[PDB]
Amino acid sequence: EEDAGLVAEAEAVAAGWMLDFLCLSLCRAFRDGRSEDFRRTRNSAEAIIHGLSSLTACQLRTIYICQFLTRIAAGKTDERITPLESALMIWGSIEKEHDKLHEEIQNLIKIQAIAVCMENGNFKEAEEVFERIFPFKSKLLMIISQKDTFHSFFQHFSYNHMMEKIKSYVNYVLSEKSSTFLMKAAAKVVESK
Amino acid sequence: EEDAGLVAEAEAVAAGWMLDFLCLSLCRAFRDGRSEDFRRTRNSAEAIIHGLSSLTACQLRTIYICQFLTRIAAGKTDERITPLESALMIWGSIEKEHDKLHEEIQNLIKIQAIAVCMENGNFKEAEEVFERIFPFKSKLLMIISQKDTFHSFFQHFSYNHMMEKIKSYVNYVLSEKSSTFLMKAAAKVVESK
Ligand SMILES: c1ccc(-c2noc(C3CCC3)n2)nc1
Ligand SMILES: c1ccc(-c2noc(C3CCC3)n2)nc1
Ligand SMILES: c1ccc(-c2noc(C3CCC3)n2)nc1
Ligand SMILES: c1ccc(-c2noc(C3CCC3)n2)nc1
Repeated sequence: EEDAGLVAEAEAVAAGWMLDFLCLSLCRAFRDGRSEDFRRTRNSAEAIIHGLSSLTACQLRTIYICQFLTRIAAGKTDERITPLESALMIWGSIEKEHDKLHEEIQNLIKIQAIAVCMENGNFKEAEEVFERIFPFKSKLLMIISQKDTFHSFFQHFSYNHMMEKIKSYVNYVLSEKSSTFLMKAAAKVVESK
Repeated sequence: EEDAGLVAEAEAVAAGWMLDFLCLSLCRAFRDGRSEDFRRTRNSAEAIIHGLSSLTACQLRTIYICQFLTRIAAGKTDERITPLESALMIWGSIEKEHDKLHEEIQNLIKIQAIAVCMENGNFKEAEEVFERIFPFKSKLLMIISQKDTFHSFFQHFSYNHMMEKIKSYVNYVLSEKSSTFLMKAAAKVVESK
């Protein structure tokens, strides 16, 4: 007396709910700097996403936000590019508006993809990252070439500035999803206690 | 204006809900013989379980049922024993009644832990499994020693019989959990469509 098709549909609705919940949790962990909680939530979101074979436009945006935050968190930490270069590719392909905040995050990631290699002492890789991404170019390459890690350009387009701008974007995702089914029902149980 | 403690509590309530949902899904996948769906649900349950640091008596039983089904599914197919020997250790330690069905499943696993090695042509391992687990003993060892894989003893304590008895136990878990929060709410959304 069990309809396998309706059971599979109920599991797909639940996977959709779990996906929103885990995106919300990943967003808060990234915002709060809770690295281990972020790693755990990311592993759970990655597994839950395998239970989905067809995704709506909203669900695709959700998984790409998750993948983007994952590469940003791996920034310092089957692809022959660095995590920040992979975050840059996701960022430019997400179905989202290219507003002032989008360009700021984009430019901050482009410079930090070079600066994190210099911070780690791998200047040959910083030049390779620069070549994959890029008069301004000749000056930026001269700065990398001279190992001028703390140049005022790198102090303006800093890692802290990249993280703050990404965190302000995360706040918009967090507010948009804070009302999703699973977190909303969980908060009511906690508030009733 | 956000209370981090109440957010962590809401995430713990949701992890508890996801755990029951994934146990239900793992049970149905095992029952239906949907190997790939089982592997996917197991990976999701394993990740979700990391989001829990304190478990109730009910939650511990749930994760041990999941671990038990996982070893049974890996039966053919950091521990120096076979998957069926690991299932046998979980089975004898779960907080559950040792009724007639429990002994039947236990004895079927003990013989199948030997017979799956013989089926795979590894008779030295079948003897090693036998030594770790065990006049009856001398006769069972003579059967392994003579590579008598299809002896009537092994035909009575068969793999199909072990799977059928485990599946009848899974039906009791499935009925006990079929009413849990997440699957119940998901079925209502599917029924309203
Ligand atoms: C300066 C400012 C913020 C941060 C930061 N925020 O989140 C994270 C990790 C993502 C997993 C935690 N780091 N790091 C440096
Ligand atoms: C190990 C390594 C990488 C990953 C990963 N990559 O992207 C994502 C997103 C969060 C869910 C989609 N996770 N997960 C586990
Ligand atoms: C005889 C009878 C039943 C079965 C069987 N049931 O479930 C499974 C796998 C657990 C993941 C699917 N196999 N195999 C042989
Ligand atoms: C890879 C290998 C093994 C496992 C695993 N072992 O036990 C379990 C149970 C289901 C959730 C608890 N999963 N998961 C993924």
